[PDB]
Amino acid sequence: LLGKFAVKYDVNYRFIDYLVTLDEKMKWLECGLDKNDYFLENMSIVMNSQD
Amino acid sequence: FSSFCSEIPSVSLEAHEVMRPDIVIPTIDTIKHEKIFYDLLNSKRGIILC
Amino acid sequence: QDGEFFDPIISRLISREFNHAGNRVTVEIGDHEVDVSGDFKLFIHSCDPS
Amino acid sequence: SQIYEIYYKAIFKLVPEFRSYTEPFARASVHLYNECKARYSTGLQSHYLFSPRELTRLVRGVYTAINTGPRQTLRSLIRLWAYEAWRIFADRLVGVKEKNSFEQLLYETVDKYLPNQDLGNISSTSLLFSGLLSLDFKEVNKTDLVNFIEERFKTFCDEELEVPMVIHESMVDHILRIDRALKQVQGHMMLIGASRTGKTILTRFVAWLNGLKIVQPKIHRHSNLSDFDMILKKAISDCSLKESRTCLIIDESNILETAFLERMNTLLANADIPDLFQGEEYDKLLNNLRNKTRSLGLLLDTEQELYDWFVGEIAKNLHVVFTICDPTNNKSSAMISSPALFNRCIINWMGDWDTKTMSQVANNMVDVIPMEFTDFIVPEVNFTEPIQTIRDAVVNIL
Ligand SMILES: Nc1ncnc2c1ncn2[C@@H]1O[C@H](COP(=O)(O)OP(=O)(O)NP(=O)(O)O)[C@@H](O)[C@H]1O
Repeated sequence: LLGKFAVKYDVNYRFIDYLVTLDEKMKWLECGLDKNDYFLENMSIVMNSQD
Repeated sequence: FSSFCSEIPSVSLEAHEVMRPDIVIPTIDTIKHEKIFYDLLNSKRGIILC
Repeated sequence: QDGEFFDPIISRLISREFNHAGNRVTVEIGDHEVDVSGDFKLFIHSCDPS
Repeated sequence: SQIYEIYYKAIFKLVPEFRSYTEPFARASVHLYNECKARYSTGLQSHYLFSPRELTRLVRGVYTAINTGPRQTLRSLIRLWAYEAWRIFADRLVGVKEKNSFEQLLYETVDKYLPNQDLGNISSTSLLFSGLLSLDFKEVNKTDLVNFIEERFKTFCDEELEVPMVIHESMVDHILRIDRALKQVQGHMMLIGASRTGKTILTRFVAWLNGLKIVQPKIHRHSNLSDFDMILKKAISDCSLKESRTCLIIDESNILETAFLERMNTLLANADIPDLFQGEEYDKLLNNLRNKTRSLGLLLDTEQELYDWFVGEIAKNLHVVFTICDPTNNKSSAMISSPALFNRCIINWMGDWDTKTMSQVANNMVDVIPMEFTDFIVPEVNFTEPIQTIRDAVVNIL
């Protein structure tokens, strides 16, 4: 969709690396969070965004 | 003694009286219905309207 | 702890609705208006996807 | 036709010139009622139900609109009729073809009964143009409406609770519908909007516009019937004794039990709840009624007269608005089939965003301009808007 209409996106993109701090990643995993990219993607969505 | 039917009262209510929720425009069925209610109620038998 | 079951007293709290004052911030819950802190956070949590 | 011929004969005292036309409006009204009841059936939608109430609403709506309205010609009356016809009957209709089916029926009805060629386009737009901002409920200019609404919506967004909001034509049509509805003597509305559609907040907007007291029932899993009674109880007292003119907003979140269903099956349908004020509580109310009545300059002999005044007060000054999302589930469908609901509720069908208004929302949110560079490609390939900017591209992608 970003291609069909003309808008550039980073061809190499990963949600985690983009929106999470090392410290954040480190801090979450400290609290007992699971190893997964998934559970990191999730923990980001919960924490990183509350409106 | 005679048998006659469907004689109804004429109603004329003012415009501002048209918005009263408790109102009825008498029709043949109104009277017929009101009357069988009464008859049933004078027999002390009960009514259920569905 | 049980999101499975949820009662609307929190509804005013889910949707962000608050009556603002000079200093205080109040949110109606049930029959009483309680003051919100802002150091306050909420997490609803459930177990079964059913 | 006989019943409502009497009704029109009563409301047309305000337009004696058109007195001759009592039957053909009554006939046209009953005709429409019949055809509608025939074309749209419960097999398509659960909420297509037509009763004499629809005929009742149609006369009532017309009565107030004539009374409050400007000097009428025959065109004036029959278009007004067609407006109320639209709102009472077709506004509940989903999709398009069915609303078009109704327009066709309306044209047919007018032709069959009242043949004036002075009419314009009688389609749902081109008619309603229902005056609120203009003080008497006439037709309006439509440019003035959108502006009036928008400035009064800016005001309302700032002055009352701040949930950031957006405007669209879609909003405007339903606003006129909600207001006209809250203007009608004994009447209530239910908005079928899906969810997040902004139907509750719109109700609140009109409530704020016409200065109606808003009441949203406060309840939960542990909430009792005694509890909902007191809300209704107190709400009715204010609607009568203090002349508060309140709008009661029920959401489908609010119901943890059906008990909420029924006590209002009453309040909507007839104009009172008999059980609600009872025991000594009845005598207390009665005392107050005598006082308020006498303060209005009317000394009412009997008790039933007081109570008849009281009930009439609940009728004209208490409005209820339901907002429901998915009519399809059993929880909301219990609300739905329930007749006293659907037949004294004006059913207004909103739905998921219109995919056009989706752009109006999107564009109005990206109004702030962080947007950079150039479009390497003015779009060359391939509904939001004619697409020029990166802005348009983004709302189209989204
Ligand atoms: N124009 C709008 N701009 C932005 N958000 C909107 C708009 N309209 C609706 N919303 C969203 O939907 C809500 C509007 O409130 P509300 O009217 O209660 O929605 P609703 O359609 O009534 N849902 P419901 O309680 O089932 O009736 C807010 O939480 C917003 O997130």
